[PDB]
This record gives sequence, C-alpha cells and structure tokens, in this order.
Amino acid sequence: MTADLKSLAKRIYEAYLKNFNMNKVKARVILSGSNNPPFVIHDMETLCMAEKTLVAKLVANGIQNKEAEVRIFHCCQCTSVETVTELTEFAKAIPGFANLDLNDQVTLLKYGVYEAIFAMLSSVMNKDGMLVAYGNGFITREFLKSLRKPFCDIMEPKFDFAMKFNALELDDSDISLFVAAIICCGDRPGLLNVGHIEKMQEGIVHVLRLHLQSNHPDDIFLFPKLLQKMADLRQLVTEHAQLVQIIKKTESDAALHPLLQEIYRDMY
Ligand SMILES: CC[C@@H](Oc1cccc(CN(CCCOc2ccc(OC)cc2)c2nc3ccccc3o2)c1)C(=O)O
Repeated sequence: MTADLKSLAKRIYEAYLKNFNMNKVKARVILSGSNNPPFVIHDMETLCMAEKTLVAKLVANGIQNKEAEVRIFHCCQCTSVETVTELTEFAKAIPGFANLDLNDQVTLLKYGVYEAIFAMLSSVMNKDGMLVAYGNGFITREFLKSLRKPFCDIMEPKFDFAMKFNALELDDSDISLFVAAIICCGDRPGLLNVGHIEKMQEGIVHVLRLHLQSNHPDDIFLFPKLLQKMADLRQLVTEHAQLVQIIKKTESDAALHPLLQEIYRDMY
C-alpha cells in the first residue's frame, strides 16, 4: 500500500502526449527530412513567402502590414498563448494541482509557463534553426540573428540553452516530468498554501528522480543536472521578460497579447 511512482510517471507522460501539439518525437521526424514538408525561412524573401502561405491574414494589409520584425514578434506570441492553454490542461494531471486553491494554480502557472515553454522549445531546435508554425516552417538561427535590434536578441539565448539541454538526450517521458516539476515550484512569489505546494513538488520530484534513474542509468548525475537546468530557465525567463518590456515600451508597433501581458505583469 504505497504510491506507484512508475504508474504516475506514465500518467504524466500520457497527459503530455495528449495535451501538447508538439513533442520531441514529432519534431525529430520533421527535422530528419514526405507530406507537408517544412518551408525553410532563411531570408526576407522566404519569410514573406512563408507568411503568405502559413499566416496569410497577417500580411493581407498591403502598405499597412507591420515591419517584418514585428510580424515575427507577433507570431512568437501566438505560439506562447496556445502553449499556455496546453500547459494549463496538462497541469490537471499533476497529483495535487487541481486540489489547490484557484489563485495558487494561477500563480504556479504564471511563473512556470515560460520556463516550460523554453524547455519544450528546445525539442524543436537544432544548431541551425527551429521549427515554427506547427512544424510547417523551419526558421534559421542566422536569419533570426540578422533581425534589427532588439528583435535579434529574442531567440539566440534560447538556442544557447537548447544546445546544452539537448545534449542531455532526454526523451518525451523525461521532458513530461521535467515540465511537471517546473510547474510545482513552492517558492514562487505570492503563494498562499506553500506547505501543500511543497509536498506536491516533493512528490513530483520524487517521480522524476526515480524515472531518470531507470531511464538514464548511464548518467548518474542527470537529476542534479536537471535541477540546475530549472534554475537556468528561471534566469532565462527573467532576462526574457526584461527584453519583452523594452520592446513593448520602445516599439510602438509591437503589441503584447493581453493574456501574456497578464502573465508578465508583476512577474519579475
Ligand atoms: C517574442 C515574445 C515571445 O517570445 C518567445 C521567445 C521564444 C519562443 C516563443 C514561443 N515559441 C516560438 C514560436 C515562434 O513562432 C513563429 C511562427 C511563424 C513565424 O513566421 C512564419 C515565426 C515564429 C515556441 N514555443 C514553443 C514551445 C514548444 C515547441 C515549439 C515552440 O515555439 C516566444 C513571448 O514571450 O511570448
């Protein structure tokens, strides 16, 4: 009569497979190289071609269309909004999460979503670029670096994180538990029921530790490596939020979707 941690790990993995449109298996199939192959965006010509096919409404305004960098900024936010919806549904599978007060659920998701986004973003990145638009585009790392400041500073730190994160060779069963652990941080600002959240965190981290022990017997330090990656993600989000605020304040055409402005409001 004890918790079945192996069953819980499988439940979390199944909830991740059901709730996230993108995962590492799907991304790798596309990145390896028959139907709906990804359009390569490596310069302004190919960006504009891709937009006309994949986000036609955004470029149907003629001389009124926004600057390319601002269009990219908007597209990035759209993915974040959708991923927040997926993360919110995923969180229901985490033991104890749905039993928390609604306000604590909101706070955990507020601080956790971008850490989870950047962790999962790594699955669609290689050293040369990243998948976009539900796997239907591939935008090169060099093209994103070529954008005018400060838009060229958005993605590069996330590539830097991803190259090292991907070198750990996690699979989706690992990532699902890592995302659940990200969401269950008992030290987020403003939590009410810290005690219950700490116990929820302890439980999911126990599931993660045992899973990594079983799934990665070759890497005895993988668990502390991932604890450090969680801290790295918190710093990456803090810096990202600062950049988003600079853009919002100084780029009169770069707007922030209201759901994301609420996430960012009073975060760091
Ligand atoms: C800028 C403010 C914005 O920052 C960022 C910064 C980095 C990443 C994101 C979200 N993101 C990139 C989507 C790009 O989406 C397009 C689509 C079309 C296009 O042109 C045709 C160009 C880019 C993404 N997260 C994922 C999670 C898992 C799997 C894949 C994922 O991808 C937002 C924020 O803070 O929300």
